[PDB]
Amino acid sequence: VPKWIQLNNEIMIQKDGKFQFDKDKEAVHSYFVDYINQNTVFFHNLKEKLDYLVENQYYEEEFLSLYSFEDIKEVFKTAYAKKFRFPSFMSAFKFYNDYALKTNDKKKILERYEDRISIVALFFANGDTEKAKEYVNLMINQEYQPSTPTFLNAGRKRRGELVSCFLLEVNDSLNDISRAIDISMQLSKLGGGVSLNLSKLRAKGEAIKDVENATKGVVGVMKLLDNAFRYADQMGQRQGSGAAYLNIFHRDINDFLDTKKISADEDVRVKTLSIGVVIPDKFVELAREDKAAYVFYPHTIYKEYGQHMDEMDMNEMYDKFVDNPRVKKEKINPRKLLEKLAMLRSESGYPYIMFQDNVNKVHANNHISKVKFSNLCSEVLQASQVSSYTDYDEEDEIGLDISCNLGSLNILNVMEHKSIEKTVKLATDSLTHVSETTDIRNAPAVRRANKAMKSIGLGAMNLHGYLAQNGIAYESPEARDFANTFFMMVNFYSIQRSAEIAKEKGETFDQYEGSTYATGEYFDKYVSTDFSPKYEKIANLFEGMHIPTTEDWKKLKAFVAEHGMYHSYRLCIAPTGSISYVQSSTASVMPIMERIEERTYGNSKTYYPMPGLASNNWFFYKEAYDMDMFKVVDMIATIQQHIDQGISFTLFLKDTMTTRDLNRIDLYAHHRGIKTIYYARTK
Amino acid sequence: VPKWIQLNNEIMIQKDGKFQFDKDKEAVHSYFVDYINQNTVFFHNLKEKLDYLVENQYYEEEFLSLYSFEDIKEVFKTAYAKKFRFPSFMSAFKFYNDYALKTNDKKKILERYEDRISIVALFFANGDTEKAKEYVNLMINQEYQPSTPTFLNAGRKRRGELVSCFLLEVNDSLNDISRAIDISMQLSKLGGGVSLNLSKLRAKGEAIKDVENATKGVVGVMKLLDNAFRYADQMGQRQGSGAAYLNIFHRDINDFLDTKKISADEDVRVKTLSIGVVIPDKFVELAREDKAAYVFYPHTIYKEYGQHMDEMDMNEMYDKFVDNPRVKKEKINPRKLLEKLAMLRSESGYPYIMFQDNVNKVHANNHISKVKFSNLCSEVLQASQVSSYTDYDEEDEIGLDISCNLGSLNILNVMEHKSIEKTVKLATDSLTHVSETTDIRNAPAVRRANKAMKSIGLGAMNLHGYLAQNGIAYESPEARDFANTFFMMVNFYSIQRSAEIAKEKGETFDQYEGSTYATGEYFDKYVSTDFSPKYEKIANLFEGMHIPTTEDWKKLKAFVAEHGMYHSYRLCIAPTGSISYVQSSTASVMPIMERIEERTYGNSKTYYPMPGLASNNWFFYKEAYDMDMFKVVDMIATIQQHIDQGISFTLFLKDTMTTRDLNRIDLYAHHRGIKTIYYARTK
Amino acid sequence: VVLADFWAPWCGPCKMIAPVLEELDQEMGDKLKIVKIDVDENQETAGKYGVMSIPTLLVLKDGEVVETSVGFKPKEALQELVNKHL
Amino acid sequence: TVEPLKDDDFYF
Amino acid sequence: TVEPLKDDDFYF
Ligand SMILES: Nc1ncnc2c1ncn2[C@@H]1O[C@H](COP(=O)(O)OP(=O)(O)OP(=O)(O)O)[C@@H](O)[C@H]1O
Ligand SMILES: Nc1ncnc2c1ncn2[C@@H]1O[C@H](COP(=O)(O)OP(=O)(O)OP(=O)(O)O)[C@@H](O)[C@H]1O
Ligand SMILES: Cc1cn([C@H]2C[C@H](O)[C@@H](COP(=O)(O)OP(=O)(O)OP(=O)(O)O)O2)c(=O)[nH]c1=O
Ligand SMILES: Cc1cn([C@H]2C[C@H](O)[C@@H](COP(=O)(O)OP(=O)(O)OP(=O)(O)O)O2)c(=O)[nH]c1=O
Ligand SMILES: Nc1nc2c(ncn2[C@@H]2O[C@H](COP(=O)(O)OP(=O)(O)O)[C@@H](O)[C@H]2O)c(=O)[nH]1
Ligand SMILES: Nc1nc2c(ncn2[C@@H]2O[C@H](COP(=O)(O)OP(=O)(O)O)[C@@H](O)[C@H]2O)c(=O)[nH]1
Ligand SMILES: [Mg+2]
Ligand SMILES: [Mg+2]
Repeated sequence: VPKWIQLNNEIMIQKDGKFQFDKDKEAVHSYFVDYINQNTVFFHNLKEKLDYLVENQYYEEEFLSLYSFEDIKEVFKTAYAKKFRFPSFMSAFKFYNDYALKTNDKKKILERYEDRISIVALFFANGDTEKAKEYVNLMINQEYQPSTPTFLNAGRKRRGELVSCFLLEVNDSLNDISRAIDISMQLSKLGGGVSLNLSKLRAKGEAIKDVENATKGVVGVMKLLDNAFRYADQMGQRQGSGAAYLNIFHRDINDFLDTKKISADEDVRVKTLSIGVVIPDKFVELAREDKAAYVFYPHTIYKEYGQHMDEMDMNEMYDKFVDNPRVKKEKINPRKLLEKLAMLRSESGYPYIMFQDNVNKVHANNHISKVKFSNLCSEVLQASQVSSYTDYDEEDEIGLDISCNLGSLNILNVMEHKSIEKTVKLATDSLTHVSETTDIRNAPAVRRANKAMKSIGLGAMNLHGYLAQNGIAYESPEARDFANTFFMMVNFYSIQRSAEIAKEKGETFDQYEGSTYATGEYFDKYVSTDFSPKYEKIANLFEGMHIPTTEDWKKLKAFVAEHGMYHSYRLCIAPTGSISYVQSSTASVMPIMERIEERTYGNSKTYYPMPGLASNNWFFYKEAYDMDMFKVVDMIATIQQHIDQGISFTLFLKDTMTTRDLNRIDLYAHHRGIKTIYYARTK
Repeated sequence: VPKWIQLNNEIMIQKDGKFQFDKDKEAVHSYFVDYINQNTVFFHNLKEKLDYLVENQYYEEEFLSLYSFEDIKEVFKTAYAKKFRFPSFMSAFKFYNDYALKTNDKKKILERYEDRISIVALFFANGDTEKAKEYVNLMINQEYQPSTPTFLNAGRKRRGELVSCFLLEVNDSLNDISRAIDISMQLSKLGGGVSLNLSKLRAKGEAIKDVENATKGVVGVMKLLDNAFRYADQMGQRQGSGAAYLNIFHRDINDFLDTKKISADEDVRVKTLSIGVVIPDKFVELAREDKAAYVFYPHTIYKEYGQHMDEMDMNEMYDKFVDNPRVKKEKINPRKLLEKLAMLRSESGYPYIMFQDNVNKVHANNHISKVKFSNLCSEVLQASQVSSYTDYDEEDEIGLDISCNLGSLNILNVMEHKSIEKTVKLATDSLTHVSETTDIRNAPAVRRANKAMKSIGLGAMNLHGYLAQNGIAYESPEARDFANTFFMMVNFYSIQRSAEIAKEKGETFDQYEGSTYATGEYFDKYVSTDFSPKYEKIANLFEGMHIPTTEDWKKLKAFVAEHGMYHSYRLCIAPTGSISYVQSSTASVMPIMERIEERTYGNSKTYYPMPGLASNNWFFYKEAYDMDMFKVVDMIATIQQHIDQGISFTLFLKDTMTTRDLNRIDLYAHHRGIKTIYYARTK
Repeated sequence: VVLADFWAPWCGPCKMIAPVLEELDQEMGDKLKIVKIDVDENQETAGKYGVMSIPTLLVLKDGEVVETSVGFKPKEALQELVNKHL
Repeated sequence: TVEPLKDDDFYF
Repeated sequence: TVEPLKDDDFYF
């Protein structure tokens, strides 16, 4: 056994009845001294290191050319001026195993943490030395964590894309299905997760050009996409993860859900396609009233009305569909379908429950399009337009396919530095740079939406860690008050930075004038309701920080009206399950699953105590499974009101609770305004 | 049971020790009178029928608009003037169940045989009344049979494509593979079978952009193609059938064959993808000397030499690849691979064996490209150029992809009418019309090659039927002499018609000047050897028909040199399956599998004696499995020397014959000049 | 002498110890005080005494912790644990 | 453990 | 069976 792992194994060896949490610092020190420093190749000067990395196809020479060598040297010096020390063994292990640059034989370490951060900062700044040092201070203080694709691939030559996720709209044609498969494989080659909207695909047993009952439904497309993602699985570094989203009023909803059944045969079962279900408020209304519901055939609706089923308002068009003899449909029981959803989530964690009306009631870009589906992590809720891919030698009608550039704020480090404004603005600038430098030639709609929408995702993490390290229970009303205030400030400063970028560049995102930002409807609840903390304990956390008041929100609304908004979407909270270790932070705004995570890497187990876990805050780090899921829903709904996109809300359930408890949690989430539900984890 | 089916079952009820073959005609009479004449829609005149069929979107209007109604009525009168009667119940059953046009509810029958033939003739003639009447005489005499797609879909609005095959070259790129999937689906929805050359795809463990061991091989592409063909299942009425071809020197050849093993797991096994193996003469030489062979990684060869593995003569470049340290390979046993091929064909009938050097030794268009792969029926052998499908909004390099314009000569009816020349020329004209009118927009390479090469396939069927009905054993040397003379006549008149079309249109096929037709190398064996029958009995069969001589072949060679040749390829012998029943013919040039076919239809057992079967010619109709496969190879090679493309050669094996016997048959076929081997049918 | 029970509403073993403490109060409640503290609502005390598992039973004498028992215990074992300090 | 929705679960 | 090839099956 390695010395560092053995020292990390001493965490659970309790002396005097208490955990040896001080052994983790010893574990990280042993890890560094005995493995990392020994296996890190050192150069006589930074010039030799940069020359070696550029010449050996490790770094792009383009992004380093905008800086003189003295500027890069001083950026590195101010990265090492922090003298950053990893607080836990798992942080350093995860970084130097997943993100640190290694030689072509994967035998020596080429990048320290301060070198990865310096390279990412130099990529972000794009020729600005002061901005590069600002980014270095932002990341070395661990206030902001760029997404795993961005952190891992910024400034590298052997890279995919910096975009963590892609959302594709699949139109109802063979050309569009084949192009969707092609784009899914292309984007999985780039390393990003792909989510596809199958609600426009016509149902099973529909007509193909006067040939009736010829379609295989959306399930054949799921099989095609599943094999496409298996084929384009990033060569085996990480299995190709794709997502399929279907409206609950699609006829194939039961066939769509049956793909995740264990009893399902291999001819209908998908394995790499995560499934998500889009639930309009009409379905919840029908289930509540116990009326028999109808799932519809999308092609009949398209022929009758000229618009796809997911393009129309379900709450308004449901009765018209039901009363239309030309719209084919089949009768279902909405409550039985809800119970099937609950049992599927209990047995497999699928599907991703998306409440469409909860998304579109506060969606700022409904004029562009309603949010018809989410991403693979059920947190990217953006307007998208379907692309009509025509025959060869025929010009395609390119729509908007969502590309999400993700970034995470470390709530603990942001709050301890009293730097919400600066961190949010710098993160917005970095995400804008990532969106701008990202081009994808093989996905016309993703590229078009990246250029036009300029949507970014600024998430947050270490919420539970910050609350527990401050003596705040995650389910307590004080925790919800802090989340309300912190995320209101985050939204305020993200909007302010977006408006400042729009002013500086003189351009807003496409179709901004029709959005609620331009009309001021977005700021109504902000100019009407004050989001300052209601508890003196919570208000003391924001000491030394200017909490945006109602007058400040009015000023921001006027500023946005005058100058516009550069980003259509700014905030989206991703799970961030991998980079959380490096930043010594709890994953997302979710409560912690385990106080001390047990992980096996090789033939040795590696325990990871939660960030800041100790004896005095043991019960503040309450495990998510022991918590009331209604309180977690309340917390996420408090956060969600300040996030324009979704939140990766994972449901942590006990084995004692039934499918009715899962349905109750789902309906409470729908009632409280939760936009999406990610997973149903059972203990 | 129905009266006609009951009468058909009296074929096997033996009286006086003889089968009641005369009961079959009674079966046709009963079938017609009791089912067909009752359930065929009859109109007051042909005008009302034509108006009903065009108006109800059963027929296309464009092809009927080229004729006045007087011309159409005269054509239909010509079809019905013959008073064609089906001589077996199975012929009428096949036509009126598969090829006869039925109403949208399938309750009634809209087309008779004389109606489908008239419509096909009117389509072929393209405004010419005399040509339409000639086509009507050709088809109602059953001298020539258009392929199943052409016969079925000619002049019908609810159709697919008249093209039977699609041979696609797949380049070594993700964009090219995605386009291969797209084109495969777009051509499977058209009905025709699709064959793909996967020898250019790099093997498993190859590099994708300088990262090693990244590819999953051609097996992943076969998975994608198999699921693409399953998705494009043509309503499920006929399952999506696709072929994949791989050079035997491709590294993935073992994994390529492993997918057809019954013991193969579902994680590697492909079901709807037929497989073929392309064997150059070099592999046979390596197996003969029992020396270790090498399977090469295609991308290493492409990097080293700038050319694909299958674009280079392996008989010349095998040693260069072996002694090249920059070319990756692994030692294999060629005899073990041959035994694996033999046992795979014994177990499942796969793969199709394509002897590349046998194809390219007499391939006329080697300048355009060498024949790297065959079709799904393993009988089309044409030059193909790969298409470099580039990223979106980048211009693609379009190559050449092969297509089947198929038609079959009924040797019995062709030689009874003493009209080899007229039948061959009219069939060539019809196939030229089919090729010209084919315009496939979603397959760029297929469309480009159809426009450029203008290749057609003119096969022959009822060889065994003609031989047995004329007292000639299939294995007898007289049968081979007759096949030699007949197919030399067919080749002579096909070349003559191609040259006449080139003269009348003023254009040849693209890159004709480099072909052996222009250089005169093709006609060497025809101007040096006399193919007149060597048997008096065989020579009497051709009495009344001018057998081309050496001087006639010299005149044809001069005519081709002066005027060119319109078709790159003209002759290819398809398996001629379900349409062989309608023509009352044996399938292809293959010997009959069984003297009386036992077929199950619904709850009834139907019997189909081969045409002309009786007591006098019972032993002339020897079953294929009882024949010596070496003499069948001799027969096909005698036919093969007059067919520029390949022949769908099915091996009929007994249960007692081992894998060594199958390998001996394969090696004798290779030694005798057989180009392709289709199936290994074990009884 | 005080028997302090650190418990939570979600803790299965803590529900099993509740009736055992009620019987113990009936038999010994003249010499023993029983105190219950919910660790979900009172994290500071649970942290002060280093409680990381529940049920945790502390025997206190005149404000000092004299014995600590973790997990479920039957009545007779709790009586033996307390009787050492009476 | 399948437990049917019994109403009053849609109201909170 | 699975009878292997010999040197005499490659000449005819
Ligand atoms: N906990 C840690 N986190 C990060 N890096 C570490 C850690 N412990 C050691 N290292 C690495 O190993 C090197 C040697 O460790 P050490 O703490 O002895 O160095 P140092 O520079 O002398 O320390 P100090 O910060 O006390 O001046 C460090 O410079 C650093 O690169
Ligand atoms: N053996 C058969 N093969 C094909 N069609 C047949 C056959 N027997 C009958 N039919 C069809 O059924 C119709 C009526 O059958 P039937 O034999 O009674 O005709 P018919 O009027 O006596 O003959 P013909 O028109 O030659 O004088 C025919 O016109 C033909 O269309
Ligand atoms: C993307 C991808 C490619 N491949 C294989 C199949 C293709 O034939 C082959 C070529 O892919 P390409 O699309 O050509 O990838 P590339 O151009 O980046 O690689 P290179 O520059 O080295 O040519 O890679 C896989 O097997 N799996 C995959 O996920
Ligand atoms: C060709 C084909 C289509 N489909 C389904 C999937 C697509 O969403 C849907 C659209 O097919 P289309 O390609 O749009 O069919 P079409 O354009 O020729 O005719 P029409 O527009 O009238 O439908 O058909 C199958 O399920 N299987 C198939 O093999
Ligand atoms: N010398 C050296 N410095 C590195 C390397 N990688 C990153 N650095 C950092 O980049 C900065 C370069 O400064 P440096 O050239 O050493 O300045 P000097 O101390 O005056 O020689 C230092 O602060 C290092 O922490 C390396 O391989 N060699
Ligand atoms: N009347 C009629 N003729 C048909 C039909 N289908 C094919 N035909 C053929 O088309 C030709 C035209 O026949 P018809 O219009 O009746 O000629 P008419 O006898 O002069 O009135 C005939 O030879 C028929 O055999 C049909 O449904 N009705
Ligand atoms: Mg369509
Ligand atoms: Mg390439």
